[PDB]
Amino acid sequence: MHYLDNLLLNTDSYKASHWLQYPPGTDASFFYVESRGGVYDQTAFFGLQSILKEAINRPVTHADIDDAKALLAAHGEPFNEAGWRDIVDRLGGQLPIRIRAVPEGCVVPTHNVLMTIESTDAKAFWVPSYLETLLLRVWYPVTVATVSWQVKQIVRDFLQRTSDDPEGQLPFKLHDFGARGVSSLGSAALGGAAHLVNFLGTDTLSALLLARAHYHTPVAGYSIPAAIVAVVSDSYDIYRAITTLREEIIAVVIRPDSGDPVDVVEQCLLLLDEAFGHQVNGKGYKVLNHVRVIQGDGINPQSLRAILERITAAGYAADNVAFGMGGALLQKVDRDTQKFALKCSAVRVDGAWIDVYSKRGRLTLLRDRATGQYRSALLDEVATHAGDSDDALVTVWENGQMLREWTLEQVRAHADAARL
Amino acid sequence: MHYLDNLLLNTDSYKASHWLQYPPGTDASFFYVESRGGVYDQTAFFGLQSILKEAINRPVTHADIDDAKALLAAHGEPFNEAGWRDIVDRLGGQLPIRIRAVPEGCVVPTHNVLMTIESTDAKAFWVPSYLETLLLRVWYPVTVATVSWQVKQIVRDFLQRTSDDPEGQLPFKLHDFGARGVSSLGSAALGGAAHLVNFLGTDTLSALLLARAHYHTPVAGYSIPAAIVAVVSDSYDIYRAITTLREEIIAVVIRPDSGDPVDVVEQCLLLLDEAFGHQVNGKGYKVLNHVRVIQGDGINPQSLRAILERITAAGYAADNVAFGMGGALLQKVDRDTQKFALKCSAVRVDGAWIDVYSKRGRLTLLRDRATGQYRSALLDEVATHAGDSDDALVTVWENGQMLREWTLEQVRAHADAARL
Repeated sequence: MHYLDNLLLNTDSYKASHWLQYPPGTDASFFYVESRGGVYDQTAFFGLQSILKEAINRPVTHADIDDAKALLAAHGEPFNEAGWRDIVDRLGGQLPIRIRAVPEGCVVPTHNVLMTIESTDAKAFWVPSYLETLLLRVWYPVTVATVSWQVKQIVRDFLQRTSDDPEGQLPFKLHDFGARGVSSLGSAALGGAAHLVNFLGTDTLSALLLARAHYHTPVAGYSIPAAIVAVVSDSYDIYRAITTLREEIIAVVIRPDSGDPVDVVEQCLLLLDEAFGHQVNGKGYKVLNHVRVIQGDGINPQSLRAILERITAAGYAADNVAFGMGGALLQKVDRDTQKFALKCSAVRVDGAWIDVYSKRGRLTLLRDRATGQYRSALLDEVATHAGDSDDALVTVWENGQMLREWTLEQVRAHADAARL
Repeated sequence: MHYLDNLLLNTDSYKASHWLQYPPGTDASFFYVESRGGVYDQTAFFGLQSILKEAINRPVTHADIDDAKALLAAHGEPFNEAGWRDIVDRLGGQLPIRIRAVPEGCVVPTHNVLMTIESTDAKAFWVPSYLETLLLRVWYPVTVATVSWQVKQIVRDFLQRTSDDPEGQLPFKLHDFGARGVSSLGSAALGGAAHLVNFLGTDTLSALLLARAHYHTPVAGYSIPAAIVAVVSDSYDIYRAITTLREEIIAVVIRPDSGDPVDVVEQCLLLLDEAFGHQVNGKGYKVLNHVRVIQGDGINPQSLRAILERITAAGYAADNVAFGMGGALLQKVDRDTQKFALKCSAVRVDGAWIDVYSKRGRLTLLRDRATGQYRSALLDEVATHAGDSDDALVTVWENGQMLREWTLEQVRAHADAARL
């Protein structure tokens, strides 16, 4: 809300005091963002566009400066009042930085440069450091998009072995139920949007608002009432049909919440097969008539795979089941899941660039044209050093103006094209 | 930001369709919030006041209804347009609900009623259900406040065995460095504020903005530049002093980030003792002269206790060291950490209350006057059933108006008074 609308106070307390730590006569500073490893060996990049639009949505003002100066003095931190007033009076309150990033949705192996931030004004060289806190939080939409993208690759494998329509079934196979279990409305919106990079099903209305506000997508995702109707049940209740109506369900998705996630799915399949029959698809796997099952409980990339391995062995196609994740998708991730870091790699002393500290200097990302494989390099080795690759970063933000910017449908295109 | 400013879309998709699921002729609905167990056996209650102020900050409008009606139809969910227009035209857009809660900061054992939500209009009985999603997220400030409060009890034990000034040293012994590692600015503000329920040190400027906006506290917490100055070092660097300046540090906190959290603290203590001496306090423990140590790395209630057990055995007072937590405090928690639930326990059929489903009916919380112990009971058994206890809940919100409401200094009073 409005009470957070001051970019000068959207940072760590010690970062306000940080401009005094630079050596004398420094003209510039260079930073980069990377994942230093963790659970997965690649990450789908997403979220930066939303973070820039929301966190940097207006010029800094003298009011912002008055408020920050006052709060931080009583808080115990020095504040560069004169440096910030210079930015407002001389630069119209526009942050003198350049941000380059891999196009959102692209899946990049770990230990690679994903974004770079460089200063564009000699006197306000310290501004990138000031923004470390709000930029580093990009770890969250990247990690959520990565978790979601890794689920997609698992489902896709099994929909490729079974199923006559793998890519037509895949977009509806992981549903977001995370709005209850996420830490804030803003995290529900951003993290839910990161899931929509990979799938179409979501119960996080907050994700539709962010995608339509930041990624130019009026309605990014769909759901059904709980025409396709989901009824919440329990494999014992379905077994008690031994009686009841059936046929008016022939003239349905079942969401269970009772039992081991792997088991109750297998039982629902065997019960609903007895109680609906099946067709045998072109790959030789059974597709239930009329009914499908969504396991929205205890779902994580491990139990996810266990369910699919188990129902595939039993002769049932992966078409029959879809999955739901809540807190395990939007909340049970952290900055160390993908070991995310924002590092300074270069400063300009004297008017001469020097490295900092194995990744040093002014850096970018290269994409090999033949193979599509990513590697990080120094900007001095892009052109006239590589007619075999192109610079993979694009300048998305500079000096207050957002340049390159994506629809959610472009983000999904990059992510859908990447495989493991 | 403004793009989230529609309470009708701050919910789960299926909850919009939820009013059709109630049996015919229902006049009311009763809900309650509790922790069903988890890591700890008690929880410090906090955050509801901020959630109400920010999520329910204005009357619902016909514009909200037009927007929700449109988005949800294209999304795939039914929407009670006529029910919401009734709320705006007949009730001024004020939510017909009553919310009662234990005063914030109070520490309540698990499996106890922490809040209740009851409808106050017969025709709009379904409104509490609509708000389940945004209310249940109270798990996050409660869990963060609980984690922080549990750290406090550990530090307090050791400051009671060592240290001549336990309660004067305790407020500065856990510092929040979580702004980098939390999932959103809003989570940084709310979760950081939950830490300030217990301590005064924070680097999360976002927490000061929320506390001054929602808990009437102009500056809730303090920090130091990194007069008390923190220098970031490394036990090997301190050992290389074997030379250098020392004395102008007599005319300092050391923040290390290299090595096992338990070890490097013990070494820094032994090195700085060699390199500064100590005084022996009234309890017989050594207090270093001039220098202190803050371990802001690898800190969790387990390694926290290990450090204190180790330095206490070595004869050093707990005054000598302070601690820092980042993602382990603000992000590495989830809804299952304290098994948080929002359950419906009573509906009104016919004009007659019936239970739902072991906790059923219209419920409240009692506090025994003699012992201060909490238990949950039915509202029908408060007065003329217990001259030995008082109803422990207070009505904080009703029909659009916030009633009882706290300063952060009142919240801290309740939490500081509770012990394990």
